[PDB]
Amino acid sequence: GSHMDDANDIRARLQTLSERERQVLSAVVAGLPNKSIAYDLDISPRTVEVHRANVMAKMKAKSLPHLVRMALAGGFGPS
Repeated sequence: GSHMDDANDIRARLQTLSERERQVLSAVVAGLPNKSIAYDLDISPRTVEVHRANVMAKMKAKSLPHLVRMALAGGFGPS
């Protein structure tokens, strides 16, 4: 239980995390700029910088790829 874990476990986790997670993640899932993201989730880029780094840090992620990967790995993949 150090990094990543199962597929659906991630999803259910993607939410248990917090708005900051479901927020930046759903923006990160695509790969848009820190600005469009922060604003895409009614917030500032300085926030996503905090949230994001937190999100991947608390969600058990590792990097941008890992996050989204864990995002799509479950159900956080924008078709």
